[PDB]
Amino acid sequence: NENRVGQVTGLAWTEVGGDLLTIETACVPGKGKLTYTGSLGEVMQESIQAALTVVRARAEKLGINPDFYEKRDIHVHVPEGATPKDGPAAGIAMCTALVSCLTGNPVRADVAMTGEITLRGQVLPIGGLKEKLLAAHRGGIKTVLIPFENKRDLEEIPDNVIADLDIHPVKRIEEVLTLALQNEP
Amino acid sequence: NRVGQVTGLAWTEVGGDLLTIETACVPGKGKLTYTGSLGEVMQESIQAALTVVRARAEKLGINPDFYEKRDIHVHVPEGATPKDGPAAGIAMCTALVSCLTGNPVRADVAMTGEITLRGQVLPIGGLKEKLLAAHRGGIKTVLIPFENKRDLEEIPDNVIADLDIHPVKRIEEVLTLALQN
Amino acid sequence: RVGQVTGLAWTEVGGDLLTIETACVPGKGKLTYTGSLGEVMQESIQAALTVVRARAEKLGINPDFYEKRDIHVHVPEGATPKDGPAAGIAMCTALVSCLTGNPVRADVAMTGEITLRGQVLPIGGLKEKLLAAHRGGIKTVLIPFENKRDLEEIPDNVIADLDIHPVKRIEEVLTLALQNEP
Amino acid sequence: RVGQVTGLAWTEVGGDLLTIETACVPGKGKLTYTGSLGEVMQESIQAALTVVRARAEKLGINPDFYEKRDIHVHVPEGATPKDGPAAGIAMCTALVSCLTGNPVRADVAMTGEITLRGQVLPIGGLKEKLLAAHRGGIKTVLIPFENKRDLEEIPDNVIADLDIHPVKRIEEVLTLALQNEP
Amino acid sequence: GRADNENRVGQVTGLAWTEVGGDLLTIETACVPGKGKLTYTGSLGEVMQESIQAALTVVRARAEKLGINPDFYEKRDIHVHVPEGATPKDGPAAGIAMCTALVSCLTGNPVRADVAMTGEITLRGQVLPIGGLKEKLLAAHRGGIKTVLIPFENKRDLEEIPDNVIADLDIHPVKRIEEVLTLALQNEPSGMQVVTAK
Amino acid sequence: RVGQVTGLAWTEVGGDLLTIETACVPGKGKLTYTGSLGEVMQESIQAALTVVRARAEKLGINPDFYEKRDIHVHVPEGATPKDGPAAGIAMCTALVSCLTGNPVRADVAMTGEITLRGQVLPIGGLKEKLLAAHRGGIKTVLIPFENKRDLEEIPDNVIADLDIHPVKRIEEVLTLALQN
Repeated sequence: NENRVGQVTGLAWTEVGGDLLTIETACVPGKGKLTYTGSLGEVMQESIQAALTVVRARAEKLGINPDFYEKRDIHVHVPEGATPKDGPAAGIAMCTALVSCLTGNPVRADVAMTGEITLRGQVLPIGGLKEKLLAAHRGGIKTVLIPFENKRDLEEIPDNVIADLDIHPVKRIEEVLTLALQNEP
Repeated sequence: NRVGQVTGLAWTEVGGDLLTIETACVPGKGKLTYTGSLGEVMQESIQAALTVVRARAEKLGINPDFYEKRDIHVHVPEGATPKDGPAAGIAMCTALVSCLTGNPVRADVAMTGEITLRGQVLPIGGLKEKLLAAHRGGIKTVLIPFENKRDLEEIPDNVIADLDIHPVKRIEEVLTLALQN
Repeated sequence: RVGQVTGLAWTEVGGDLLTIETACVPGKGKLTYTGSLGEVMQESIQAALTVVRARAEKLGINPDFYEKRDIHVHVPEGATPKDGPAAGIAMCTALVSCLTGNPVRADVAMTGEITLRGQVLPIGGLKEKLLAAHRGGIKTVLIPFENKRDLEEIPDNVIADLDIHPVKRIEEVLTLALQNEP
Repeated sequence: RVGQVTGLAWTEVGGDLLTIETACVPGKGKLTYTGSLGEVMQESIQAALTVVRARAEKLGINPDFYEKRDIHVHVPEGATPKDGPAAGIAMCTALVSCLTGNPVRADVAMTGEITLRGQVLPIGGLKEKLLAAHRGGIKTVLIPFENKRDLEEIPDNVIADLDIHPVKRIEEVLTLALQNEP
Repeated sequence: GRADNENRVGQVTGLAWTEVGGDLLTIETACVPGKGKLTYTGSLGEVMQESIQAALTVVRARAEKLGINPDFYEKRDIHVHVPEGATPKDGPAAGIAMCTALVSCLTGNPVRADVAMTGEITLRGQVLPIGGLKEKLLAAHRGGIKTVLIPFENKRDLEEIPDNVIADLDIHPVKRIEEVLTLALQNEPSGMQVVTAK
Repeated sequence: RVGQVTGLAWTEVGGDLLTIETACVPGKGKLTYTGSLGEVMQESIQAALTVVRARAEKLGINPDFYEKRDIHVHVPEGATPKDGPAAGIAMCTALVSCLTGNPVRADVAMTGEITLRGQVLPIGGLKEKLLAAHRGGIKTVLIPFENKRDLEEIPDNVIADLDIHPVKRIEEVLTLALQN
């Protein structure tokens, strides 16, 4: 269960604003079906497809059998089930959760992350960084990964929050995985 | 018959309410049917519950090929009454496990709680109406999410007195308390 | 009389006499339902089918029928909207009849919601349903046991002419409605 | 003549002459229905197809046809909306013709709703339907048996020119409409 | 010559309705390795989509006579596309053009230069009359189309079309798909050729 | 196994400069397309894919590649509504790149509608597109040949800064945009 379920703390848009989200993924023996649930809007659904494609494209580099998708079913779920969520900001979290699940490489505690993923692996800036970082801070998150191009937004963040968080701006998904996973992918 | 049948407490168009959840599992090719005027959030809770079972199949004594060899139908009468929300999550999981294992559900048990893929039980809303419905249904044991403990403090001690309430944190606790074997 | 059951269920005109048809031809397990059916009525067809699949062997049906038969449930008149769960037991009865070749009694009408456990749950609009049966010249009507008290709000002259069998379970329905002992 | 049947059913302008086409090429069981058909008309095609499957053997049709053939039902003119169940017996006839290579008689028109049991049910707008048939130079029209009474609301001069066959069931239809005996 | 010709395979000028009026349609088809899939694109309305379905069925029913093997056919995916991609197009009037394009694509038989066509297709291969003939023929004339195939039942509608447009266009009224294919394709599509002498 | 090409195409918000991404991963012939795409743009992806499929052999691609690959076309930014046919040639280029492993020049952007016959059709809003290319720091821009007329109304500073190549056909696009 835990073994077959990747778990990542993302920061992304919910109906009442940017918030901490626990992104869960299961990767059970199957035949290649992708399921995704959690009152997800279409942009967020599309971010999951992109995140899965990034992993399929890089399977060999990640030490994953390149034909895993014919022998796995994947379910991405984002509780709370009734709360509407949307937008692309959970993309790097989805990718991280999937890699974790497919490799058995656990996700670090005390880490949250926000950022739009692309098929090429680049991490794109997101909006509402202040709201997101405050949520991480309130939630007792120690380390936050943000898109490199959101560095400019750190200025508007209250000083005390900046001091409490360990903030890593990342350009690419390789950096995200190195920082977020317990072992070296 | 108590196999595959679980009393859930979850939201209905006629108030936060009691749900008689039915499941059937027959030899098939792996098709999943869910019926009973279920809203999208409730349908998703079924998918989540089923994934929990798949992830834990061997530990649960279920053949991990059931997804390929069994057709599963989840149905929630009354057929015309709209039902929705995530609160039947742990009941869906319990019903599925029971159906797949032939392990009957205990009489006079109901449960309410949102399920996650990791198996943690999350708090729900409208606890008072759910327990009221439980009380009128002659339920004796009710499983609720651990975080709904505080909400008990707004509930008539009449109802509290006649119910054996178990706040649960995880799905394993649920299966242990709900199943006969 | 095989694969044909007289049900009483809601239509756009109101609760009415309807002939539920079922065909179970050679195929690979495909379900089709037609007849201007609302989603609640569609779901009742699925529940009815699951009841049969779950009890196939005790019903005298080859348990692996569902990968060697295609099934079409049709409810004329094709253009008249119909909905609700009240044809459930009729759907189940028609499926059993079609799959076993046991003809359905033409003197019998039935109404009732079915559950996967094979319980018969009470319905609404009993008065309008039983008036339709009477006007149709139906002698015997099966109703859900919990609808017995609703009989008191239907004219006694109509009820006096009807042989009413309140039922709790699908086995009672099949016993009363099928020409031959299942 | 093969796979083409003259029907009478509702279009946006009214009940009128429909030419119903079917093709049944080798394939793997794809069903396509075109010609701006409304949902009720689409369901009548499904009902008609099931009637044929249920009687395939008796009609000289191999049972495996739903597995071996792609079937396309098309009703020109393509842009004209059509709906209702009154083309049911024509759909059934067209399918039987196509699947057996038995030519349809071009002097016959037909209207009627079909059931899975192969009964022919009464339809609406019989006057508009027969006027169209008559304006169209049709000599023989098959109508549902229970529409006989509706003939008396239609000008006698129109009815006098028509050879009208009331039918109760599908095998009558096929015998009257197909060139060779089915 | 080789280049121009294969650039005419699966390419047909139809005359049918667009949001910029009854106009010229450049219909394209590609037949590539596949599994029997059909795709159709080009901001097509439902009625036009159905005419493509009917056109394909016509081709399928005549596969033997057209020398298209089922073996080959089920190993192919077909994509019908009608640029410009964003312009809405609808109606049944491109039916015979769709059929011509499909036959061409599947048999590698190049469409003749400077032909356009309009007509509703039926499963029996009949060409049914269309609306807006004038505007369609105006669009063909404006485009320097030399030869236009139209439905036989539309011949009566030619009286509203000016003398010069009738002068510049070689109009062939057609009753059946067989006539359309013979007139539109470079090689005779139906049946082997038998030469007789008196 | 991800191809990437800079396209100029219509968006509801922000600039018209986009990165068209295509992945071609082990699969069984499924097409996925994402990026808040309107229907016309979705269709342009299908057209681009078919162009490649029809020319596979000549492009150095196994003709039956689609049996064993899945293709995902994604157009960031993911939440930006975008539409129109103008990314067509970029989509074609990205697919060829992905399937051959030939990288795309990053200093090149392109705009144009693609047909199945491989012709490049003119597009609208050339001015907004070239401005986005200019602000984006793009050196070279491929535009449809029939759009040349439209260059007359572009700022001279933009004209002076950009290397504009009008193109008529997909083969011209490929030789200009692909590196090797």
